[PDB]
Amino acid sequence: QVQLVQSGAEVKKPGASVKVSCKVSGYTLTELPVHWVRQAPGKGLEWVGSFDPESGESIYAREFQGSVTMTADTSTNIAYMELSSLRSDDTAVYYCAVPDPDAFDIWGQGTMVTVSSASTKGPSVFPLATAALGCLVKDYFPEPVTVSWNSGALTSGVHTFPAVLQSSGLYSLSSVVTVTATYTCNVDHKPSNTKVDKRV
Amino acid sequence: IALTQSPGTLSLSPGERATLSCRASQSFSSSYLAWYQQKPGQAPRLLIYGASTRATGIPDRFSGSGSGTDFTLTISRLEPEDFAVYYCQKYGTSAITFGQGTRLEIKGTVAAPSVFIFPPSDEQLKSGTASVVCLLNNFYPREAKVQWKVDNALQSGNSQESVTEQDSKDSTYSLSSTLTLSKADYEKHKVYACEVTHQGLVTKSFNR
Amino acid sequence: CSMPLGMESKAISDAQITASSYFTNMFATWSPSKARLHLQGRSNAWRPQVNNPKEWLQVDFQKTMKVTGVTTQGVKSLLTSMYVKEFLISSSQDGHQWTLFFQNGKVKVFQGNQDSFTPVVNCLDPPLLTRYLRIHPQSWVHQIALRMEVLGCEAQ
Repeated sequence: QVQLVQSGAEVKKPGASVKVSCKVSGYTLTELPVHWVRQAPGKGLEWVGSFDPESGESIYAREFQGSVTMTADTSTNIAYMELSSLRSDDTAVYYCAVPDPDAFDIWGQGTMVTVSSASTKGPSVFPLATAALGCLVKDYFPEPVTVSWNSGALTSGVHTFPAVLQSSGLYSLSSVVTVTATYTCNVDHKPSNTKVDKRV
Repeated sequence: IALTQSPGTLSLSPGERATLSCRASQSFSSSYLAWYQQKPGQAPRLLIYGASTRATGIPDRFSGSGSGTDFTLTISRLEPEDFAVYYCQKYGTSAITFGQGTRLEIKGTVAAPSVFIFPPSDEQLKSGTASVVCLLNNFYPREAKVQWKVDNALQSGNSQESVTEQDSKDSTYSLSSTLTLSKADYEKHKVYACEVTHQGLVTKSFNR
Repeated sequence: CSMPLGMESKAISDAQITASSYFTNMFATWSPSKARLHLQGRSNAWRPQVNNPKEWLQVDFQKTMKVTGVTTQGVKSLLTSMYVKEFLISSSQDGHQWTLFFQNGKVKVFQGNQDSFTPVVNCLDPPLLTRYLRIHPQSWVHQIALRMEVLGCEAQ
């Protein structure tokens, strides 16, 4: 009955600093080390660093030597991971994990951190018109955007593609469905508190 | 120490025996090798550690072996829930590293994609931007090439594509390619085409 | 003659406990001296570098003692339990000329633990007079992990 809860998604501009938290429940943080790892959009796993809340000792990964600072609030059982001098290539999902008993056995849910010069903004939804129809969710930032059809009633034959990062720094995503009835795509972009239902 | 995984992509059918390898730069104790499985939108899941010990809850289906510089993850009989990405890694007292990963996909039937082309909507045109979309639906294998042609001029660098995760039910993939042009440039041409090449085979076009 | 000889109380010092090998990991050390009954804390048990039937944990009483039994215990990390299921026992007066404990003409395979916290007592019939004692893990669940105690009394 152990659980690692990380802080919410972060949006940052180049040169900024982000502090990710990892709250543990079901045991005392000090009892075990805390491992940090990240995963860039379409890449593999990469160790960032590890910390010992008992002694305050830290060990860094070769590539993250001077950009990461690890700490922990022993009383509140919360481990921290502060990444400074953020760059766009630092865009990724960051995870904390503890050994049980030796590796990365238990994981937090992960924290998405997007680094870009762009600022948060909702998308514009355009119509795309067996036959195929869809919705183009263009120019939003940052990820993610969720999409459903007919309020979730339509799932068969639907294909929502991974978002693509444009040169403008904004994302674009398309969702299609292969098939009288009405077709509406329900778009949700929580970062910008934007929700749109586009009938096609 | 660096870890190298093979193959980049493994294609097998349900019920088959799967074997994944992890090669190290230098020999090390088998008690420092772990294997992880990861499915889209999910954090990694530890399958085996200490090279051969399974984590609690992991089906006896998975087993690991090896030592020195060669380690192996074996799946006796593949179940549909086993198709995903696998990572090996070495942990220890001073450093940890991961292999680049191996993606285990379902060996499907070669099928050409059904192609569709969508002109930019009037609503978007009003914004001053024009996006032309080309959809390749339900095809296999995943490899396919899309070539945008505007008045027969091959387009390059002004389009982006993305591919869906393999469909667990039919083993197929789908791909969408978006050509982006300014409203001004878009209106400077008349013929927009999408040329698709796939081992299962096409051109779809429209007049502005 | 069935009192603890010093593993839990530390009457048997860290130096007196050794092993064929022990597992070390980031910020963790499952050293031989961690093999003490009911011990708590990080890496609170002896674990060999690699789990195999040739590993052993050794205790040097530094004097001849009457051993009437041994107590074994497993260990649990955050969620996973680890413990030795079966083990052998060997003894020595010089620490080099070892003899496996036999019963009815064959080496005795002792039944150990089935969980990570319950101590299991194994009496030795007949008892042994020895200065050195070794535990040889033969079977285990997940990892060879041991916390123990030795029961007996002074030889004089």
